[PDB]
Parts: sequence; C-alpha cells; structure tokens
Amino acid sequence: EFEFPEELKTKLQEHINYFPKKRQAILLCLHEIQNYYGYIPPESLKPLADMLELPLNHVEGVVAFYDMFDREDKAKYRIRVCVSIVCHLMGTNKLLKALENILGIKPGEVTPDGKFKIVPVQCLGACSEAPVFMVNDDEYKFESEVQLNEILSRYT
Amino acid sequence: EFEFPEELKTKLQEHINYFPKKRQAILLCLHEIQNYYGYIPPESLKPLADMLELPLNHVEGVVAFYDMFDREDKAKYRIRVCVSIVCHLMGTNKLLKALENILGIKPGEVTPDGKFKIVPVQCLGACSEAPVFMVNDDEYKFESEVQLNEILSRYT
Amino acid sequence: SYPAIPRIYAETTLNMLLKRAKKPRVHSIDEYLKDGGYQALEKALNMSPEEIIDWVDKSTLRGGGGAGFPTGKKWKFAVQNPGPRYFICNADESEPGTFKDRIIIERDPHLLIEGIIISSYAIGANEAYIYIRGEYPAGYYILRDAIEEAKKKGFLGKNILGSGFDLEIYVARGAGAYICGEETALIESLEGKRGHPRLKPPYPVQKGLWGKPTVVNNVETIANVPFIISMGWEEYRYIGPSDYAGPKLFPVSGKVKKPGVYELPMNTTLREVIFKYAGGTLGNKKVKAVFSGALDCFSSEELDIPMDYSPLGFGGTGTVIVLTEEDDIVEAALKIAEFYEHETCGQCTPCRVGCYEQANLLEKIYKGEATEQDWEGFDFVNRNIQPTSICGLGAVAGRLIRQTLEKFPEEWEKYR
Amino acid sequence: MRSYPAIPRIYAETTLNMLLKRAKKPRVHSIDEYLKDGGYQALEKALNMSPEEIIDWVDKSTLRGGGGAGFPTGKKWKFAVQNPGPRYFICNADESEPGTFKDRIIIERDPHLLIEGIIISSYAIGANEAYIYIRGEYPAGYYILRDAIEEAKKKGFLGKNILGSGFDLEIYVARGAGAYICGEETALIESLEGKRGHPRLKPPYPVQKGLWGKPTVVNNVETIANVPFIISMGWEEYRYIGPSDYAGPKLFPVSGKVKKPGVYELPMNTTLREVIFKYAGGTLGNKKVKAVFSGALDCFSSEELDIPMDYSPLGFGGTGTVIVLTEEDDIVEAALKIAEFYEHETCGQCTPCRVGCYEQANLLEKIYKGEATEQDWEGFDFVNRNIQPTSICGLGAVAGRLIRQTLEKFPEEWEKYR
Ligand SMILES: Cc1cc2nc3c(=O)[nH]c(=O)nc-3n(C[C@H](O)[C@H](O)[C@H](O)COP(=O)(O)O)c2cc1C
Ligand SMILES: Cc1cc2nc3c(=O)[nH]c(=O)nc-3n(C[C@H](O)[C@H](O)[C@H](O)COP(=O)(O)O)c2cc1C
Ligand code: SF4
Ligand code: SF4
Ligand code: FES
Ligand code: FES
Ligand SMILES: [Cl-]
Ligand SMILES: [Cl-]
Ligand SMILES: [Cl-]
Ligand SMILES: [Cl-]
Ligand code: NA
Ligand code: NA
Ligand code: NA
Ligand code: NA
Ligand code: NA
Ligand code: NA
Ligand code: NA
Ligand code: NA
Repeated sequence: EFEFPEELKTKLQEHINYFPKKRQAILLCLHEIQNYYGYIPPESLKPLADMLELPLNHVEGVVAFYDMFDREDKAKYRIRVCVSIVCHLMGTNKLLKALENILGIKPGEVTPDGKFKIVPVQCLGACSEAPVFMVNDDEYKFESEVQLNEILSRYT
Repeated sequence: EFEFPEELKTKLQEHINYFPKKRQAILLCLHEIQNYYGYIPPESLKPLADMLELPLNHVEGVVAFYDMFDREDKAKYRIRVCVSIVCHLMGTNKLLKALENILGIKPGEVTPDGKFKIVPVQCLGACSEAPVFMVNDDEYKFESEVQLNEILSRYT
Repeated sequence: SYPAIPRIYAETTLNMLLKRAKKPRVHSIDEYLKDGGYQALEKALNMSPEEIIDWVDKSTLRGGGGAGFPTGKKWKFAVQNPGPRYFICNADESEPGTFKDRIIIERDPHLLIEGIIISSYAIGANEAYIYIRGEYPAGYYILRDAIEEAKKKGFLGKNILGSGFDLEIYVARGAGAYICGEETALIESLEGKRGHPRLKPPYPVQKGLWGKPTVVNNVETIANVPFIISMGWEEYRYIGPSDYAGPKLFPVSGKVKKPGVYELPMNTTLREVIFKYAGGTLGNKKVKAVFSGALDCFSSEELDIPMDYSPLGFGGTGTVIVLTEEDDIVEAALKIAEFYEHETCGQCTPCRVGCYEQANLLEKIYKGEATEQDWEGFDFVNRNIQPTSICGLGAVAGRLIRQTLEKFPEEWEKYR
Repeated sequence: MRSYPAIPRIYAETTLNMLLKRAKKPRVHSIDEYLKDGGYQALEKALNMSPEEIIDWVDKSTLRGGGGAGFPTGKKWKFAVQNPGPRYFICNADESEPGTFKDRIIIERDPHLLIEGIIISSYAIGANEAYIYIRGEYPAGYYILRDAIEEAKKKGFLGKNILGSGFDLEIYVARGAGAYICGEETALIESLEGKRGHPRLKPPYPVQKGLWGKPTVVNNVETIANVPFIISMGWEEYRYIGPSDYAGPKLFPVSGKVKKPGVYELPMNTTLREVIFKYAGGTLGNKKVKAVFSGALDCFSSEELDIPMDYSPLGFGGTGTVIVLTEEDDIVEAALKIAEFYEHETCGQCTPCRVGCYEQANLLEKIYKGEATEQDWEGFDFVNRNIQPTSICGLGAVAGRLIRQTLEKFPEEWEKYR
C-alpha cells in the first residue's frame, strides 16, 4: 500500500540505472529516501528491495549497518557533531553547549517541531577546522555561540 | 628537368584515377605535393599538368587561387593560426605571443631550421574552441604557453 | 588513426542529428547499424523517387547552408530536367562562427552517407560528391573510411541491396577558399578550376556539374533525410512549430559559458539559445551584440526573436557569436571586414575593390590614422560592394558592418 | 550543481607545488583552469605508451600507497595484471581515520588531478570500469566529482575510444553511508557490490579476486594523484624528489595544538619536529609537545620528534596524520576518544575485535570517570592486549595499539587514574 511519490521514484530509478548492476545503487537510493522523507520509513524498504531485485532481508541489514541512515526519527536538518579526538580536544563540548542554548536539545534528540536533530558522529575529516559540525550536507567550523546562531538561522 | 619520385608519382596517379575525369583530381594532387615537399615546388607544376592533361597555365592559376598552397616557403610543420573574429575575441594574440616566446617567429615567418612556419588563416570552423590552431593536419585549442609548449614538443 | 580534433561540446533536446554526434568520437558502421542506421535507406529503396521527394517536400525541410530554401522543392526542380543528374553534399563550412557540419562529418559520418544515398536515389543521380574544405583533414579521412565501410556492407556500389540503383560517392577537398562554399563556385572547383561563381540563373538544378542537373545541399540538410524517411513526414512535421518543423543545429561561440553545437527546435528564441542552453555569458556580463556569422548583427534589444526562417527570425545557419559589454564593436567589425577582404574571388569590380577598401580603411579608422576623406570613403565603399555582384558574398560583405554603424553609433562616433 | 555544499576552508601549504599546486587555493578548479596548467597532457602521453610501460614507470618512481600501508604501487599493479581480465580499478576516497583530511582537498579543489590519475592507472591495468568510493560525509566532494567527470566526458577524456586510443573507460561514483570499515579495501568492495561493509579473509588479495571476484586494484586518492606527475616528469625526474628510497611528494594533515593546522605537501625526509615547528608554525601558546597521535594508529612522545616522515622502520609512516597534544592535554582522556572510535567502527565479524573494541571503551570510560574497580583495571589491561586474535582485517590488529603505547610512554598519568 506504501508507494514512492513519482519524483522520488524517478530519482531512485536513475541511481539504479547508473551502475552496471542494480544492487550497487542501494546506498545512493537510501540516501535519496532519507533526503526526501527526513529518515528511512520502514515501509519504504519493501518497494526499494523490489526495485533493486534484492531480498527485503538484505535491504534491512544494510540500513541497520550504515550509521548515516536513521529509521527512527524524522528531522528536516541533521546537525552532525564530531565527537572524535581532535574536535573533543579543540571544543566539541562548547559546540554542544551552544546547541543546547540555541535549540534546547542534546545529542540524539530532535527539536519539538521536527526541524533539527543533533547526531553525534565520528571524525568528519576536517580536523584542522575543529570543532566541526554539519547541517545536512553543509559543513562548518564552530567558532562561538553567536556565530553558530547565525549559521542555524539560515536553515528554515 | 624535375620528375616526381616513384612513390609520390604512384599517389598522384591514385588521385587522378579516383574521380571520373582526371582534371577533377587537381586539388588532391597539389595537397599531396605540398605534403611531400613541405611546399609546392614551382618545377612540380609542369609534370603535374601533363598527368592531369591540363595546360600549365591552368595549374599555375589554381595554385595561385587556393590559399592553402605555398610556393615560396618550405616548412616541415605549418602552424595555422586562426585570426578571424571569434579567435581574435577569445585570444589569438595570446597564442601568437606564446608562439613567439617558444619559436622566435611571427606570422608569415619560418624558423631558421625550416621546421615551423606560422600561417595566419581565416576561421577554421572550431570557434567554440577559440583560439584555434593547427599543426599540419592536427588541430588544437590554445590554453596556455605551458600547454602549447608540450604540444609543439610532439613535432620533431 | 585520424588527426587531432578539438572536442567541441554538443547538446540536443531532440536526439536526432546529434544522437551519436553529441559524443565526441567517430561512430563506425557497426555502432550506426546497432542504432537502426541504414534501415531508412532500405525503406527508401522500396519507395519511388517521386514518393521520397514528396515526403521531403511535406516535411517542410529547409536548407541548412544559410538560405533556408525548401529542399523538396529544390529536388522537384532538378527531376523536371533530363538526366544524368548529380548530387553534391556541401561540406565547405567556412563562415566565421560556423562549426555545426563538422561534428556530423567527424562523429556520425554514416548519417550523412545514408542521407546522400537516399537523396541521390530520390533525384536519380548515380554519382555523388562530398566537397569538404581543405582545413577539415580529419573529416576527409573519416568520410573516406566510412564510405569504404558502407561499400563493404553493400550500401554503395552497383545494384544496391538488389534495387537496381547504382551509386558512387567521391570525396573532394577544398584548398582554402571560402567562396568554394557558394554552390556554383563549388561546382567549378569540382571541375578542377578556380572557385569562381557563375551567373544564376541558371540554377544548378538546371545546369550544374558538367552542365547537367545538379542538386547541391548542405551537410545538415542531408542529415535530416534519413529521419524523414524513418519517421515519415507527419511525425517529422510534429517536431517544433508546424511551419518551421524539424531539428536545427546552432553553433554558439564567443562570450558564452558553454560554447558548442546545440540541436534545438526553431521556436527556441535567441535569448534562450544564449541563456537557457549555452549557460549565459562569461562573467554574467551584459550581451552587447550577436553576430550571425559574418552576415548580420543583432543588438541586445533583438534577443527575443525565434530561430526560424520567418521574416523577423534569426534564419541563416543559426550561427550565434556572442559579444558582451566590454567588446569593442569597431574592432569586431574590422575582423568581419578582413574576412571579406580575404575571400572575395575578384570577378566583380565593386566586390573586388570594395571588400579590399572596406578592410583597408576600417583598419586606418581603428588605428586612429584615418583622414576625414578615409571616413567618408569607408562609408561610401561599405554601401557600394554589392552593385553588379553575381553571388551572395558581394551582396552581404557590407551588411553586418552597416548594422553595427546603425545599432552602435555612439561607439563609432568615438573613433573620431 | 553550480553551487556545492559549504566546506570549511582547510589551510594547505606546499614546498613542492605538485599535488597542492591548485589545491593550495581553497576552491574548485574546473577543467579549463586544469587544462591551462597542462592538465590531461600526461594522459595523452600515457595513451601513446604501452600499459606495461606505464606500470614500469610507476614501479621505478618508487611511489607508495598513501592510504596507510605504504605498499609499492607499481608492484601492486604488476600483481593485478598477472591475472586474467576483466580487471577493475577503485579509488578509495573513504578517508575516515581521525586526524586525516588530506584526500578531501584534492577531491574538492583539484578533482581533475584525481580523474587524470584514475584514467592513466585504469589504462595501465586494463580496466574499462573504475570506481570512486567516497565516504557519505563528503557530499561536496561527491557532487564536485560527478560534475568533473562530466567535464572530462565533454572534453573526450572519458568514454569509448579515448582520444583515438581504443581504450574505453567509465568512472562510477559510489557513496559510503557512515562506516569507517568501508575504507578497508575488501569491505569497500563488498559495499560496492551492494552489501554490508564486511572485510573478507585475505588472501586472496583484491588484485587476485576483488569486485565480482575479478582482479581489482584499490588505491588511495593521494596515491592516484601522483600518477600524472610520474608520467609528465618521467619516473627518473620524479624519483629525484626527496630521499631516493622514499621519493616524491607526501601530504601531511596536521591538526590539534598547532598554530597552522592544515595539509602540508612535503618530501619524506622532513622530520616530525619540522612538520610541527618549521611548517605548522609551532604549538598553540608555545606550550610543550606532549604527544603526537598518528591518527588512531600510533602515539609518539616528545622524545620521538626527530624521526623522518617516511615509511622506514623508524619513520612516521601511516598516512602522515599528525595530531599534536601539548603539555596540559590529558593522555587518558585522549586515549578514551581513541577507544570510542574503535568501539564505534568494529564490524563485529570477529569475536575478540567485536567484544574487545566494546570492552576497551566501556572500561576506559569507567577508569576515566573514577568508577573503575580493581577488576575493571585488570580487565582493561587484558582486553587491550586481546583485540587482535583471530582478526581478519587491520582494524582488530590495531585497535589496542595507540592506547598500549600511551600506557608504556605515559605511565605516570595512567597511575594518577589508578
Ligand atoms: C559566399 C558563400 C558561401 C557559402 N558557403 C556555404 C558553405 O560553406 N556550405 C553550404 O552548405 N552552403 C554555403 N553557401 C550556400 C550555398 O551556395 C547553397 O545555398 C547551399 O549549399 C545549398 O544547400 P541547402 O539548400 O541544403 O542549404 C554559401 C553561399 C555563399 C554566397
Ligand atoms: C580499517 C581500515 C580502514 C581503512 N581506511 C582507508 C581509507 O579511508 N582510505 C584508504 O585509501 N585506505 C584505507 N585503508 C587501507 C586500504 O585497505 C588499502 O590499503 C588502500 O586503500 C590501498 O591503496 P594504497 O596502496 O594507494 O594506499 C584502510 C584499511 C583498514 C584496515
Ligand atoms: S560577388 Fe564577389 S565573391 Fe561573388 S562572384 Fe563577384 S567578386 Fe566573386
Ligand atoms: S578485525 Fe574487526 S573490523 Fe576487521 S573484520 Fe574482524 S570484526 Fe570486522
Ligand atoms: S576529529 Fe572531528 S573532524 Fe576529525
Ligand atoms: S574564428 Fe577561429 S575557428 Fe572560427
Ligand atoms: Cl523478500
Ligand atoms: Cl601547356
Ligand atoms: Cl519498406
Ligand atoms: Cl568529557
Ligand atoms: Na568534430
Ligand atoms: Na574551401
Ligand atoms: Na578567393
Ligand atoms: Na582513512
Ligand atoms: Na576541501
Ligand atoms: Na562496465
Ligand atoms: Na564510509
Ligand atoms: Na591488493
């Protein structure tokens, strides 16, 4: 009974046609689904599996394995905060505090409006610019609360 | 008197035999002669005329008319530089400056060793790739002096 | 192995002439066959020459070599005259800005060859020619090789596919003269002479190669013919606006972000060509002028015109050279003058002397060395190249420059 | 994508002007700028050489892998081509080890350098299909690469019969989705096949049996970006750069308590001391260096700064990742962060790795918070020494390594916690 909106389905079909074998497109498809819905809806996996010509079992295992995918919480913007060694050393805790001050949430939590989720992540490969965070695909050095507040104001 | 080497005479004979009438082969023959000698030797025209069954006068006039043919200067490699509107707009002068820097010559000149001649030409029909030049039959977009130097290094 | 070619960008919204040529490499016969190539030929040989002419007429196909003459009408004229008849593909493409034909030649030669065979059959010609400019050496070798491929698969020679139709295609090369793109000078060159235009009429369809009925068509025109047979004239005519139907090629160059060849319908506007398809201008600078090759100058107030052959349309070969706000119009006009100076064949006195003087005097003006008499002379000569001219070169050698004088008076006035 | 996602402007500096010739400027360099610098001329030269010859040149250059193991690149290729085709070429752009951000600046700033290297390398090993596997958390790099590949296609450097050579190549861009283990070459291949990132028992090595069980070369971004230089300059001139046994440029991502954190292109005779004090501007506040973490792999003390940044036994090795801790930084707190990383990234196939990476972090957290029993202390010691047994990939082999080094080199600080 669950069906992909035509515009999503089109994007999924494009990924599936991109590689030599359909199953190679599984991660690109899941990224696309999460982009569209703000999470991976459990009901989406069955029709995706059909499109990839893969068992549902296989798809569920992949979703579970890969940490970027989230089946539990819908959020418009994922604030990925690096909690690895360099960011920790250079001020992850100040970033987390500034986020709590601005948004009222802690790692793992979503704002009441469904707008922002804080996601603690391993090293983002920008360690010279520690402490690092992303907002969806955008990535930034944290400088201060006033600076962070300005950055977050851009996401509506 | 002058006579063509056998291997050239063969090739001229192939052109002359190609079209329904011999005289139609005149331009293919002249291209072949210029390819062989690095120019059109004045002394080549009489024997060519004989093979074409044409008056010498006819052949001389054709050589004079068609701008690709050169009876004055021998050169192993003709650098044809487009000087028409699009190439001019997009950087003919930078190409010419780069050529002078590398080769020490200007349009119309041949290097002392007889290796390169710069020939200014009208639009080469590659205007999207302006500024355009040819080295004999090869054609290129000019990007920069470093790029040009490497291209020219391929012609020994 | 062929000479180096620069990889001209090509883009299509119709996927016809550029279906293969959008990819910058030689597509050989096996690849062309896999795409259904040469089945239009097979279909054509099962039709009467008259029926083919009728379809080409009803398709609305027009010449791609600049004049936009109705192709079917041209062929009809030829076949009213007794044979033998000759078919000529004009691959001389030497107008500034114009590089549309070479990408068909170099990347999809079989599309052109298939069109030549069908067209030759339609007009009862058993001998066809490609006249390719001398400065297209790779295209020459590519065509020679493709013709051999076609012969080996039985699409050329005697009794093609059991039809009783015989055809040989001969490839001739030019040797540096723009005027050899003029269809009568082309014929003169094919006859082994200098490229001197002949007085028209007679048109080639009456008296052409060796004085016999001859159809000359442009590369782009001929490349449409397999599509018309394949699709039928009704579906062809459904491409673009009903009155100027079918694909057209647009070579775009100068101050655009994506210079290249665009396959588009003829209801596209000039503004769309530049901004929608060619990525807009370099540095997002304002468009100052478009040169339609060396023929016309459109100002930035004329961008909303259709790329069709209507009276207010762009027309021509669809050649779009873009100048922006910092580009000196007088400098650009000088380049156009220099082209005509270098290309007049000299047969006609006002053309011979006019093309020379226009460039000579404009150079003086540009360099700030012109007397008052030089200025007045330039104006006079520009207006007096055309008288007694027997071909289009003399008729248009002053046209673009005159348009710049009318549309950009302030910039010219500064050269005082 | 005229507009790409926001990227921090990582500082980059070079003494060699090769890999960072363009990437020293923090912006995308598109194909026109690349061509102006003579880009793709190495490709042209390569296509006029035999594949065998290219392999020989890359061998003689002494190029080693920049993905951590420093394996001789030409030798890797030779191993692949002794096996029947078809063959596959994979660019590893998974870059996810803490401290490591060298590869991204090539991807994001000079993508054509990487593409050109992929094409040459693919031609060398006879691969007509190549992949870039880029971590999911590099979305900008992904879009930049997709766009650069299209540019290369437009200019005829990709597709069929590239520049008349008869060589065909397509490059496919795949994205990771959050697993460090997908940087391990066999897990990377599993991921490319649409599965979970589970390393495979080796041997066979990818060069024998890789993607779809065919000979596959996996090489790191940095490694590949060297290849155009080797062809352009020739192997002999390339080998003249830096010390003759560890020749050519290397990238050094430097972070932590230095004044100028960023990526440095330097020869491999540079010392660690020089990286920190000569190039990266010394320490924040001019505080004393306490330790350098080589990513999550090794811990060097302040008594070990005079080592060369090469792949010798006493050299720095690895990926050249330099994380600087100074005198006030708590080594145990730092060790905990490293333990947490391995806890989060074990794929769980191997039992000592699965339980050991978990317990090492669980117990170290108790120690750090002052909540560890005597048994927790002894357990932590035991677990740290017993992550490796039965492991089938490098992660299990090294998950205890750095931490053990801190226990050996900084006993006084650990004793404070006990
Ligand atoms: C000076 C001059 C140059 C020309 N150059 C070309 C050319 O390069 N190619 C071309 O096909 N037609 C050119 N033409 C137009 C031809 O004379 C002729 O109209 C055309 O080849 C007919 O084919 P079409 O009806 O398919 O356009 C030129 C005309 C003139 C006056
Ligand atoms: C756990 C683990 C993670 C790895 N991560 C990476 C990585 O992100 N990038 C990389 O190129 N190699 C990584 N490697 C090393 C690769 O397995 C492999 O040696 C390398 O990609 C080969 O290319 P090279 O010879 O050019 O270094 C990793 C290895 C292990 C054991
Ligand atoms: S108008 Fe000009 S180009 Fe045409 S025939 Fe006369 S002199 Fe020659
Ligand atoms: S050693 Fe660890 S990461 Fe590697 S395969 Fe085994 S469980 Fe997975
Ligand atoms: S430790 Fe945070 S980006 Fe690397
Ligand atoms: S103006 Fe130079 S190629 Fe056309
Ligand atoms: Cl199922
Ligand atoms: Cl005589
Ligand atoms: Cl039929
Ligand atoms: Cl803490
Ligand atoms: Na071409
Ligand atoms: Na010509
Ligand atoms: Na002339
Ligand atoms: Na890594
Ligand atoms: Na970057
Ligand atoms: Na493939
Ligand atoms: Na990953
Ligand atoms: Na290997």
